[PDB]
Amino acid sequence: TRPTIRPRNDVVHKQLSAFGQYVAEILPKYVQQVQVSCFNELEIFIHPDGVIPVLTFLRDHTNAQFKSLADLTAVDVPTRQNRFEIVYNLLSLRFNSRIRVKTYTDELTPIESSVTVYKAANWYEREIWDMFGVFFANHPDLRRILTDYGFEGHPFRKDFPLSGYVELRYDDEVKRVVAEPVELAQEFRKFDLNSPWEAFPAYRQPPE
Amino acid sequence: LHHALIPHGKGGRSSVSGIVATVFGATGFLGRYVVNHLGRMGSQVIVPYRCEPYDTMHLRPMGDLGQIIFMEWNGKDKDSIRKVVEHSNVVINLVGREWETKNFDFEDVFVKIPHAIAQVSKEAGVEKLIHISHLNADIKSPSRYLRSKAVGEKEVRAAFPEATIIKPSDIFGREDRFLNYFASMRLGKETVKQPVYIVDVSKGIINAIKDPDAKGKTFAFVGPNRYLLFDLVQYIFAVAYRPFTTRDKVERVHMSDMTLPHLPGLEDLGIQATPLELKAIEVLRRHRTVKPAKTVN
Amino acid sequence: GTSVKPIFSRDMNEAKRRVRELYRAWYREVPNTVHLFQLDISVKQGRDKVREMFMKNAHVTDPRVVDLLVIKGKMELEETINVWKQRTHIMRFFHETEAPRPTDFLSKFYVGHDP
Amino acid sequence: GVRTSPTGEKVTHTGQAYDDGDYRRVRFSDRQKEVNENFAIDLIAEQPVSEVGSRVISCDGGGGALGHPRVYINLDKETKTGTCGYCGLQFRQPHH
Amino acid sequence: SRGEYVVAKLDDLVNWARRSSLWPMTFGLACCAVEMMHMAAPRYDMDRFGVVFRASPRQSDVMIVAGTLTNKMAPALRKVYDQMPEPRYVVSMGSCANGGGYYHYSYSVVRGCDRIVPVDIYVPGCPPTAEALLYGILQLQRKIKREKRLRIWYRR
Amino acid sequence: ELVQVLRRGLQQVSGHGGLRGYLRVLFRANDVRVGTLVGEDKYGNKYYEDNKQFFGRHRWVIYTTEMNGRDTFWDVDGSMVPPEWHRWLHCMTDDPPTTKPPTARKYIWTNHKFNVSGTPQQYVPYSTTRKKIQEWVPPSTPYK
Amino acid sequence: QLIAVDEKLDITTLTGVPEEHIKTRKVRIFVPARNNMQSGVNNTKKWKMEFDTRERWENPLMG
Amino acid sequence: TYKFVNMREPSMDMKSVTDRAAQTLLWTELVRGLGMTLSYLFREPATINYPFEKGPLSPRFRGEHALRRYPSGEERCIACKLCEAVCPAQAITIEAEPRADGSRRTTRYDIDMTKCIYCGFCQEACPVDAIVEGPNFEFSTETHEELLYNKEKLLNNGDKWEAEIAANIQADYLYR
Ligand SMILES: CCCCCCCCCCCCCCCCC[C@@H](O)O[C@H](CO[C@H](O)CCCCCCCCCCCCCCC)COP(=O)(O)OCC[N+](C)(C)C
Ligand SMILES: CCCCCCCC/C=C\CCCCCCCC(=O)O[C@H](COC(=O)CCCCCCC/C=C/CCCCCCCC)COP(=O)(O)OCCN
Ligand SMILES: NC(=O)C1=CN([C@@H]2O[C@H](COP(=O)(O)OP(=O)(O)OC[C@H]3O[C@@H](n4cnc5c(N)ncnc54)[C@H](OP(=O)(O)O)[C@@H]3O)[C@@H](O)[C@H]2O)C=CC1
Ligand code: SF4
Ligand code: SF4
Ligand code: SF4
Ligand SMILES: [Zn+2]
Repeated sequence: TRPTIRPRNDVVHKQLSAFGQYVAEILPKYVQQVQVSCFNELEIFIHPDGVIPVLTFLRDHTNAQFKSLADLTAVDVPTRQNRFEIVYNLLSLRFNSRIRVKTYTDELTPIESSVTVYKAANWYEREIWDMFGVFFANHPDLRRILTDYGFEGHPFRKDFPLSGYVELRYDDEVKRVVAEPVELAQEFRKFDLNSPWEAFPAYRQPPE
Repeated sequence: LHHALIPHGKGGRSSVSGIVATVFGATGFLGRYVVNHLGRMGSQVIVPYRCEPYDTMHLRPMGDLGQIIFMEWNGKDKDSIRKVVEHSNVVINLVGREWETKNFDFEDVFVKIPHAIAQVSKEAGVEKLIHISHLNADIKSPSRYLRSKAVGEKEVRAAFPEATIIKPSDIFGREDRFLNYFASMRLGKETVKQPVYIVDVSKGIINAIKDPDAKGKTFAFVGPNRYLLFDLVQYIFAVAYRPFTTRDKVERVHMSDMTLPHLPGLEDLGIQATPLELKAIEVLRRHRTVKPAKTVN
Repeated sequence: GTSVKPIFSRDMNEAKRRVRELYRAWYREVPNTVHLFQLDISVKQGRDKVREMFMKNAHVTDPRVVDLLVIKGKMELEETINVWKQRTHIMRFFHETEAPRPTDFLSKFYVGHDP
Repeated sequence: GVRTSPTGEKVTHTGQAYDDGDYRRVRFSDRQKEVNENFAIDLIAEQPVSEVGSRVISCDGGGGALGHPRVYINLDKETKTGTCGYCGLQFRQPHH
Repeated sequence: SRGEYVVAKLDDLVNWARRSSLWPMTFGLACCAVEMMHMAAPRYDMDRFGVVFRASPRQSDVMIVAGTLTNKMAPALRKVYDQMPEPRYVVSMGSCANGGGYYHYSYSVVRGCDRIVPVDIYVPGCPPTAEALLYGILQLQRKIKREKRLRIWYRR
Repeated sequence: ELVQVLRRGLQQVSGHGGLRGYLRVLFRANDVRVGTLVGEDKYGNKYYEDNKQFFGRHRWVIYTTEMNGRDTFWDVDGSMVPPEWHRWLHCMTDDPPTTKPPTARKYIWTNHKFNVSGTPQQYVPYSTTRKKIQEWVPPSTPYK
Repeated sequence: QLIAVDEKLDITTLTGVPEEHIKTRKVRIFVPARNNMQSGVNNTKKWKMEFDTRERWENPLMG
Repeated sequence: TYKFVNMREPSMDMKSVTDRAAQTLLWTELVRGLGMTLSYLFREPATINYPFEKGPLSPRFRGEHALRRYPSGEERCIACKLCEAVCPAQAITIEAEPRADGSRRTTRYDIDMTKCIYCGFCQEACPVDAIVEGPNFEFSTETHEELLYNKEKLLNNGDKWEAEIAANIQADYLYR
């Protein structure tokens, strides 16, 4: 591994593995999987019912005390039965470490709101609802935060079109801004960039 | 049909409707609505103008890129008319002045200009022509307005046999002079009026462009209800919450509206005329700081 | 089988109750909305539009979808009451500037290739 | 090598010119039409054919790294001349 | 005759007055407002041309749109434009305002500010330099110098 | 002291060809500084430098009064500078096109043109491609 | 705590799609064929969903 | 390491209290700020005399686009479509076909300058130095239509700016 290759830290990998095993042991009721990546990141996979217990444990426990909510977001994977996965990123100032917690849901199953655990989660859950349509139960005030008033649909879903369905302009007859079906003078050009001759053998999937 | 003029798209802002229309006098009250209706469906509009471009600025957002073209012209020259209607297949005449200027009298405005426009359009091969005159345009009219309108209608029909004559009846709208003048006063019981909505006239013109059998026909655009002048002004003042142009306009407004049941109207163009009761608030809400008028049928 | 987690209602009856509550609230709000926004529409056709929007989702046979639609309608009502919208957002429900799309076979055949 | 349309428009190097019945000509009235006066085909036709005493010649368009990628041209066919795929320059062996 | 001479001279006077003092209000939507403020910086000094810094919308002469116009924002921009006294002009600054730019194929972006308001000058760039925006302002001044209102009223 | 600054002011008045040229330059460029002449432009632009001024003000151009077809006594703009003097004037190089001129090419414009927006010489976009589909031409002879 | 309802899933009213872009379109489910210009097979592993092709016309300006 | 910004203890001796009272009653810091502003008035301003004086620029500056050509006079573009593929804003549209002499040349080359972000990716993707971003920036336009450049406009821009473009490329090409 000469200078063009990224250096690998063994000590952090072992520490994160040990802490993941520790967290898995303490909460067997919810934790489903623990992973440590080759660039020293620890993410924990839990059941949806354990969002509040796991987050409260990670925030309040003396050994964890992850007091800072770095980010909360969602990822849309249409091929899964549970369409959306919910990702929590946490930072610990006491021990100078970062942890990730992943959850899953679909269109109709609500997720428990974590505003009681982290005050920062309010606007993040509002944005998740606005962009993906994931409902959060017991939220103080859940409503759109980014889309226009009266906007229909959720744009960050994979089946939503890039340019949407309606566009805006000014009409002199009605003397106001109106919404009409979208027509583009030049259609967005779609490029097929993926090549054959796979790049990374280490990620090859079984031929099923 | 010249393939580049074949309709395409879904009838939207960036579609192609196959209409290249020249709208003379498009900077007026009806011109803006005509240009807007033509541009919202993807047709190209050539806007001839004599006014400062600043006064034509409001027509810029009515069409997509390249779909609206502004050219300078004057009525006393035929070369400008030729170069404006050279490539158009539809020509609409909306030129008209309600008063008399020192350089353009009613004769020039309503006889010589429409005749020259029709002659040049016929010589250039323009397929369709739409001309606008008044409903009360009769040769023996006391007012010079309607006399000149009748003479111009006759000469246009002579010059362009396939032209369509449209006779609206004292159009009212947001930028009209009917309701605005009646609300700016702050005689009657013998004069009956027949107001017509601006959007109805615009849709009628668009349909006449689209309608194939309306080539040499003459249309009368009239509203749903006939009103006596006194109670009409009463209703106008009541809407505005208010307590109750030199020589020609007063004798034209005291004059009654004609009735020509033989001429086709808006209903033959598939338009349900909107009653004045719906748009009275729209027009007169700005004059402020229920009991509709009685009609005769 | 197919056990699923409730959002608000356990069956269809509570869903109908919430739908009726939301319809009542909208029916109250229509006249005040019409007056406050200085709309050119009448209260009658505004309430007719509310009725049409409620009828648009009349075929739903699942409580979760029903009360999620109720949640979205409550969000819209909250936006309308607090005057967070402008006249354009309210007037967008009527599509007064869109050409009327014909339905018969001949018209669609003449206009283009779109079925 | 700009030509003129029978109607009166200039013909571009790509050969574009609106036909007589075309309404889109109205965009050029009271204005002009943007046409480049230098045609690349005519300019490259005026270049002399280089004479080299080798079967294979290399061309980079001149200027080293300011030209095009370096390519090699075979000059065994005496019927025609070797033409660069990028620059258009022509090379030829000393026939006779 | 003297009739055209007097109106021509008065028109020149009015045009000089209108173009020598342009009071803009700026819609600082996005990072083009940074170059807008850099044109007000000591190096370029828009004030030295008679162009005041951040005039109120009620007594503003020209609107400068500097940033992306979203669908949620367009009604407010139109409302502000409507509340301007009649001798008003609009300058479109930057690619986002000119044609939607780098967000042209977006579901929440207005594909050009000219869908909402008429535009007099288009300033290209991403962003245009403060000097490029100054060039655009001077071009607007020349355009104002070119107009003729009293002549048109005389020949009508 | 003050006498010195007044003397430099009178030298500025003298260096512009007297009071007439002084008023000319003051009302055309809003500046009365005098600098060494760098070169003369083909369209009439004059270029000056003064290395004692701070960066940015050490180079300037006095625009010509009559370019291609209009009178530019008052209406001057930055698009009137030819590309070589454009490179020198924006401090992209330390060498004026007089000491070393640009490379000569047959296709380079011999007459620089300013921005022609809002002029009958403006650029009008159009498609440069040919028609894709050819229509069938019915015969001129009848069938029966 | 569990409805245990039995009915096919339908989220049509919640997606915001216009009425005429739901029952008029025709999606295609397929494994994309291998590009014959190349012998690689990495692009023929997954399943693709695409809609029916609609009208494309030439812009009057810029073509 | 870390510092404290506002962790001082005011002195409570009589002299310090009297000094603070004099500061309160006589407005010493206000006068000091006034003096700062007054001094700053008597120094030369930083304003340049645009358009007679221009702001400094660099050979790396990205301005208006142009299409270049070889010294023989033929255009450098070979319709490889790398610039159109790399364009982050999809502002380039290209069509091509064999020429009358069999050369690989474009028949359409449009750049929408109201979509362009002026990133310069196109000129660094070009293998033959055909498309560049020239030094011009004073090309404001009165209509949206004139900012939609076609091949003729770009070739005209290249012929117009070739001298400066070539000088700038000669200056900067050893960093590429
Ligand atoms: C006492 C009675 C008052 C009654 C009301 C009158 C108000 C007071 C009158 C005084 C008005 C001042 C007018 C002076 C304007 C001339 C300015 C001159 O310097 O501009 C030049 C000339 O511009 C125009 O050509 C001048 C037009 C002005 C009109 C000419 C005379 C009008 C007098 C008529 C008065 C009659 C009034 C009757 C009604 C009350 C060009 O400058 P410009 O191009 O900008 O800037 C370019 C910037 N550069 C130079 C750095 C590149
Ligand atoms: C034995 C004979 C004795 C006779 C009696 C004489 C004794 C006089 C001794 C004291 C007199 C001084 C009083 C002068 C005014 C004092 C007012 C004052 O101190 O109020 C200040 C406030 O005063 C101000 O700050 C006003 C400034 C506003 C900004 C304007 C800028 C002004 C500075 C420029 C200089 C002004 C020049 C004035 C002279 C004008 C000449 C005509 C207190 O505010 P705080 O600091 O917040 O504390 C109170 C809350 N705990
Ligand atoms: N009550 C009504 O409003 C109805 C009007 N009539 C007729 O319908 C037509 C349009 O009416 P309307 O729009 O309301 O009237 P307007 O006053 O609003 O405008 C008339 C148009 O004609 C143009 N025009 C007027 N005079 C001249 C001229 N000498 N040379 C060139 N152009 C000129 C105007 O342009 P510019 O301002 O630049 O001079 C203007 O755009 C007119 O022919 C009118 O007579 C039809 C029935 C009633
Ligand atoms: S136009 Fe360009 S510089 Fe201005 S905000 Fe948009 S992306 Fe940024
Ligand atoms: S500069 Fe960037 S955005 Fe502009 S054309 Fe080149 S690659 Fe596209
Ligand atoms: S400009 Fe350059 S990168 Fe773009 S198509 Fe031509 S040769 Fe290829
Ligand atoms: Zn070569």
